Amino acid sequence: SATAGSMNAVKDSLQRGQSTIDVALAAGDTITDLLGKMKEKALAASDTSLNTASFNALKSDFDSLRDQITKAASNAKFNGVSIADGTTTKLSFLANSDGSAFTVTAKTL
Amino acid sequence: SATAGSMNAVKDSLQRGQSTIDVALAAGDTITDLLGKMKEKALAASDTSLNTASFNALKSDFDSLRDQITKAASNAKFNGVSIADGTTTKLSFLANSDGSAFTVTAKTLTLGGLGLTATSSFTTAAAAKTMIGTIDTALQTATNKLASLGTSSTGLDTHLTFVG
Amino acid sequence: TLGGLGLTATSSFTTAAAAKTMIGTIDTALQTATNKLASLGTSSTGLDTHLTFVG
Amino acid sequence: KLQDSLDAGVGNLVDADLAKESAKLQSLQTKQQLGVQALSIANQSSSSILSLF
Amino acid sequence: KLQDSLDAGVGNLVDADLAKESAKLQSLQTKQQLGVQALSIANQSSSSILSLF
Amino acid sequence: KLQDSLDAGVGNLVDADLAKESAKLQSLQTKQQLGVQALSIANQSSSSILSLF
Amino acid sequence: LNSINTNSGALIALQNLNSTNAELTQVQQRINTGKKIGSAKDNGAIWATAKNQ
Amino acid sequence: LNSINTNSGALIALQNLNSTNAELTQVQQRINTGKKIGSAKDNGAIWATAKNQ
Amino acid sequence: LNSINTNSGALIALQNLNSTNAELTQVQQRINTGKKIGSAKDNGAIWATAKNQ
Repeated sequence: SATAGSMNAVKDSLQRGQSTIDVALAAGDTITDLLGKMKEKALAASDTSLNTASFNALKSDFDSLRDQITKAASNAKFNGVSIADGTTTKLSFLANSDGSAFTVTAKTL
Repeated sequence: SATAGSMNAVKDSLQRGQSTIDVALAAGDTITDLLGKMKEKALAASDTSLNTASFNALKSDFDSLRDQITKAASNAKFNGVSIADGTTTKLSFLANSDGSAFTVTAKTLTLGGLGLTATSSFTTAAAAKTMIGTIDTALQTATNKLASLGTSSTGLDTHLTFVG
Repeated sequence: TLGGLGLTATSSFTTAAAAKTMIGTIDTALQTATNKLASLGTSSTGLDTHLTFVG
Repeated sequence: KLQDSLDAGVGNLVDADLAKESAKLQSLQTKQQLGVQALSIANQSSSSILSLF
Repeated sequence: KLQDSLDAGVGNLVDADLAKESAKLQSLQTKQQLGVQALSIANQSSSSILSLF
Repeated sequence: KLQDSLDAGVGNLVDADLAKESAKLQSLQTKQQLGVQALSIANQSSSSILSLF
Repeated sequence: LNSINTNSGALIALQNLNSTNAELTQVQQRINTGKKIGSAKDNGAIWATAKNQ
Repeated sequence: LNSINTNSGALIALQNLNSTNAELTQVQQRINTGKKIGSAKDNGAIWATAKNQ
Repeated sequence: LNSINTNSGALIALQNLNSTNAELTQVQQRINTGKKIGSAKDNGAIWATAKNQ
């Protein structure tokens, strides 16, 4: 009975891991949109028919989107922990009542 | 739960920043139109076939449009704060519940921020020919500043979606 | 009380920077309040368990 | 344009999100019916010991 | 001719293709009605367990 | 020309902007239907406690 | 315990039902006004700021 | 699961409905202006290039 | 979002419709006068130069 009762902590931990990954996926939505716009800027700037002012405007937009990536990745935290901000190599959530881990490898964004 | 509830203040701040940038972009519409008309005046005044009366009329129109730029930039305020009137270097809006900032660098749209002065003008056709390039530079820097403000507004909106 | 939470009867802010610091001050006050209330709840449960034993 | 921005900003400050309120309303009505049922259950406690006499 | 080329080029840069927008508009209006219906379906979840009490 | 300026100025002082009024009308009609629904919800409060007796 | 004079469980159940009824009153006000901050009682600072704006 | 206080599915459904409403606002702006890039917010570099041209 | 009191999208749509109506008024003036610069308001310097000439 005590073993069955300790499974509530295991379930809390697995739900915590799902929440952490959810926040990472929301930040990843932001980041993949930013990367698509950045590729559009670099593709336009490689055309040689552009004058200098158009090239500079594209470069300025590209740099701003690049800084926004840093902001998005740094904010991808769920109650002080992140799977995507680069601050750890992995998070380990409870897999069973003995405390064996359910590893989730960090994916730095 | 208290952390989730404090995100309402973060959302209010990000929406406030979008409103401030909206007012700056409306004033910037006015200012880029004025700069285009001013370049048209300077371009016409550099022609040497003009008689003195036509040159003076163009100079008078140019000076009036220049003063209108100052009015437009000074009125670009949203509830007492501006990102474009030159009174601050940046505005910082809330990014998260700990109070970390979402910076928006100020983009000054006044005559001084455009590389002009309250007395910029031309008295000869040669000075008007130089003013052509001066106004081209002012319009280019104005559109670059407004493009940066628009990218900052889109970044605020994307962060607001994430905060929700 | 305000003193038990790490605040005073005059705690306030007069500038945006002071308010930014007050954010962390209030976070600490709320955290210490919830810890104190959690201790009181555990003490109440311990009293109830002892009352069952005494019966 | 400035008047429209000020009015939209007032709306940002005070307006309810009614789509969110519809969900809160349904769940609160269920919660109220459950609370009335729970109160009915609690009201029954005195009658359990009538059988002992 | 150069002024016409510059104006047509500005149009190439900024103008919407309205024939494409008409299709996007119809599909988005359908998608919005379906989203309101899906939210109504999600709002109903709390009332399912009222029958158990 | 002066009579036309005076008449246009009277129009500036008193005339409604009907394009803006059409938006206000649609939103107010929605708001009125929601108010009738909210009043119906408030009317139901007395019947909740009938189950306790 | 096994009292006929005091129903502590009914007292708590009534407190919880009253809390639910209060949340329901708040949601009804948001629905009929369209405002999450409809008066000074809801949030005085934001209400006053919106009034001035 | 089987909660009466939190409707996670309604929260997600509201996020998806808000995403649809945002796309609809964008298409409406393209229709009334005739521009896919009508302001600096749409694409700042292309907008500035078109303004100068 | 999902407000019944403020229609920001309608405010922007009205601004865009007013901009179109203003351009239409300008084209009507050019058609009935035959002049792109028919008054001092259109372009004061060129208007005054043409008046003197």
